[PDB]
Amino acid sequence: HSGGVGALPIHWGAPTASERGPVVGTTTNRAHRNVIGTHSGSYSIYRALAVASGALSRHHKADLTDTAPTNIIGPYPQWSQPGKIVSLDPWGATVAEVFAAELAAGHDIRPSIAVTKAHVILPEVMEAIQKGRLHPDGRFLLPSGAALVTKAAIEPVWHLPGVAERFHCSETDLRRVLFEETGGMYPELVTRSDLEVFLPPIGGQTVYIFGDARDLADPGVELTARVHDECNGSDVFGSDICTCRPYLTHAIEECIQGAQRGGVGLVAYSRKEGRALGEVTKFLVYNARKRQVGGDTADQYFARTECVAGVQDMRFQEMMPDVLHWLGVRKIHRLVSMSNMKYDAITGSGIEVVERVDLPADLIPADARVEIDAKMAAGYFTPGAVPDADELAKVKGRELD
Amino acid sequence: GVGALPIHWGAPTASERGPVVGTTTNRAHRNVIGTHSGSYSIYRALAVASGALSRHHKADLTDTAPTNIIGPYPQWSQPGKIVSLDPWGATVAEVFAAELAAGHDIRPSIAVTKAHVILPEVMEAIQKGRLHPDGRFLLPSGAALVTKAAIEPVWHLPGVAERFHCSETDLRRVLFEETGGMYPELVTRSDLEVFLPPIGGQTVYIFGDARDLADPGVELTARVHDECNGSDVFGSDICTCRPYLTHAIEECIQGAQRGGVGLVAYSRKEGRALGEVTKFLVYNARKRQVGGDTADQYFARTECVAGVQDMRFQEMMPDVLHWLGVRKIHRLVSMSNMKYDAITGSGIEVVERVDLPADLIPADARVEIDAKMAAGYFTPGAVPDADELAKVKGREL
Ligand SMILES: [Zn+2]
Ligand SMILES: [Zn+2]
Repeated sequence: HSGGVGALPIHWGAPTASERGPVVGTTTNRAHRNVIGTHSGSYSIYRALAVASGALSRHHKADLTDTAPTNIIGPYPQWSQPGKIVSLDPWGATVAEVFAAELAAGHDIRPSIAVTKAHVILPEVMEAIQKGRLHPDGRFLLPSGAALVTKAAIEPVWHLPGVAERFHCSETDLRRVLFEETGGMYPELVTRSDLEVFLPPIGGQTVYIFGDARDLADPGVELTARVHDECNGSDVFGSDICTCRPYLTHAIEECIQGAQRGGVGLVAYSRKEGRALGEVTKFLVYNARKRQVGGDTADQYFARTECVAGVQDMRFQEMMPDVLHWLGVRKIHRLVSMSNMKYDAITGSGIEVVERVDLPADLIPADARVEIDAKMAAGYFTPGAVPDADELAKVKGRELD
Repeated sequence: GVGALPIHWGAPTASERGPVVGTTTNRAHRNVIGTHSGSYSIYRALAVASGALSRHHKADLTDTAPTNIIGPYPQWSQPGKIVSLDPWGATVAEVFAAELAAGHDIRPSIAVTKAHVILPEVMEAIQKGRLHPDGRFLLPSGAALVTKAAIEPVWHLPGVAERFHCSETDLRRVLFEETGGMYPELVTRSDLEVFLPPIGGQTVYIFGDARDLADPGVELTARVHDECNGSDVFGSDICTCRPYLTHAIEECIQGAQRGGVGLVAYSRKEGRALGEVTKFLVYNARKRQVGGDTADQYFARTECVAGVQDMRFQEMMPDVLHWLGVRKIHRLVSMSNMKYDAITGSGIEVVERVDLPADLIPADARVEIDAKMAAGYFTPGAVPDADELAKVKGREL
C-alpha cells in the first residue's frame, strides 16, 4: 500500500491552531508521533500496566464526546507571542474543536487540558461564614459554604527551545542534562533534535477560577490570585510545621470575596511537592532540622535543605507564569503570596502586580514560625520589619517527639 | 574502580540484598533503571542544567534517619511479597554504611518523621463531643500526634510481572512501548531487575506505635486512600474522598486512644491513576449525557474516555502493609471490593469493614457511591437496584 501520512509538523507559538499543529503524543500510530513522551504525566506508567495486564487495548482511542470545556478560555494574543508560553499547550483544551480536521484525517490527538465546574466546600470557608468574614450571596458562595468555581486541569507540554531560553542555557545542553540526570530517560532528547516538544512524566497544575474566566483577560476587573505549590502534609493533612494550607485557604477566602465584589479570583495549584525535591527529601530535612545541634532555628532552616539536596529549592518559578499568560492575565491587583521568586517571575514576565497580600500572623501554625521567619529573612515580602539575626537565632522549632 | 553491586531481591539481610544505587554521580555503580524521587528527577535535571546544582552533589544524610524503627520483618524477605518498594529504603545509612563509605552513592527511598496534624474535621469532632483530647494521641488544640513515612516506588520487575500474571519480558516491552519509549533499558538490559519509575509514591500516617502494626494482637484501624486533589484539598462535593479520609483519621485516633494503633496510607493515584485531565473530561461527559448524570452510566462514562474503569491496580497496594509487618486489619475504613480483595488475597485478615456513614456523603456524591455499591463495594444496607440507579441523582452543569 502507501505509507499513509507522516508526523504533522509543530510550529510552536504560531498565530492559529492549524499553523501550530497538534501535539500527537499517543502511541496508537508511531508514525504520527511528533513529540517526545506521552500524555497524563506520571500516569502513563499506569496506562502501560493496564495494557500489559490485558485490561486496556493498546488500540484504544478516547471518545471525546461531551468532554469539551465548560468555559471558553482564549484564544488570547499571549498564545502566539514568541517564548511566552513554553510549558503548556495553549490549544490543549480545545483539540476536538481546533484539530477536528486532523482528528478526522486519523491523527490520534488527546487533550492536555480539561475545564469543568465544581462546588468546593472547605471547612475554613464554612468557619469564615460562621465568624462573619464571609457572607453567602447565593451566586458565588452558598449558605452551605460551597463556592462555585471553574477548574482547569493542565498537564505539562514543554517546548524545549523555549524552556532552554527560560533558563538561559542552550537547548542542546538542556536536553543532554535532562537525559543524563534522569538516568537516560528518553534518548530522543539527544537522538531526535528534530523533535522540539517534550511531554514530561510530571504533575501539572489545576486552576480554580472564582467568577468569570473571561474576566482574567480584562485588567479592568480586579483579580485576586495565588499560585500555590503542592504540600500534601499540610494541604491535605494539616501538619502544623508549615504555612501551606493556611495560605491556600486564606487565598480562597480572598478570591471568593473578590468575585462577590464584582472581580475575579484565581488559585493555581501546582504539583511541586517539597520544593520539587519530593516528599522523602522533605522529611529527611525535617529530621535533620529537629536533631541538629542548637535546635530547630530559622537561621539554619535553608542550610538544612542545602545539606541534603544541594540547593534550597528546585521549583523554578521561571515557568510558573505560563498558566497566567494562557488565561490572558496582564495584571494581578491582589497577589496572595510573599515569595520573591514567584513575584520576580510574574512581574518579569510582563504581569503587573499591585497589592501584595502577606499571610496574617494569626494564621501561622504552631510549629511554622521557623519556616516563615526564615523566608522573610531570605527576601519574601512582608509589610513590616524583617526578623534580624538575633530573632532568627531563637529556637522556635518544637523538639522531636 | 569498583563495579555495580548486585541486587538479590528479597534476600534475608541487607548485605545480601544489596543497595539500590539509582543516583547518577557514578554511572558504573548504577544497578537499576531510572532515578530517585519519582517525577521530581525532571526538576533535578533543570537544577543541573541551569547551574544551580552540581551533577556531583551527594546528600549529607547526617541526622536524617527514621524517628521510628520499622522492621525488619519476615515479610521483607519472603519471595514475591514486597515488589513495589524497597524494604531497606528507609535505613540505607545504617545498613549500607560500608557501601556508602566505599563510594556507592545510595539515596534513601523512604523517610520516617513525626508531625502534629490538625484537621478541621477533627477539631469539629472535638467540639461536637465525638472526640476527647487525651494529651498523648490527641491534644486539646485538635492536633493528632503521628509518625509519617514517605515511600517512593522501587519496582522489582520480575516480581511485578508475577503480580500481574504476565511475563517479565512482556511487562518490560509494554512499559517501554506505551510510554513512548521511556527507558530503553527496559528492553535492552534484562540483567537489570529493578526499576525506579517516575511516579508518585505514598505516605503512611501512623497513630500510635509503629511497632504495634506488626502485632496482630493490637487492634489496627486502617484506610488506604488514593489521591483525589479536588476533594482531599479542595472539598469538591462531587465525591466522597475527603469525607472518607477524615472519617478514617477520626477512627484511627480513637483506635489509638483505646490502646490500639491506626494507619492511613495516602497513595498518589489521582483519578483512578488516569490523572486529573481525564477525570475532568469524564465529569463533563457525565453532566452532558442524554438523560442526565445517573449512577447506571457512571462507569460507562469513564470507559468511553479511558478504555477501562480504573487503572490503580490494587494488587500492588498491600506491599506497604507487609513492609509495616501488618498481618491483620481489625477495622478497615473502606468499602472497595478491589482493595478488600487485594488485601485479603495477600493473606491479611480483615475483621470489620467500616463503610462511610450516609450523613457524610457530599451533596453531589450520590451518583458515585450508588454506582460503587452496585458494583460490589461493601455496604451493610440495601444495594441500589436498576431502578434506583437510573434516577438522575447528579446535579446539572
Ligand atoms: Zn507545607
Ligand atoms: Zn474524589
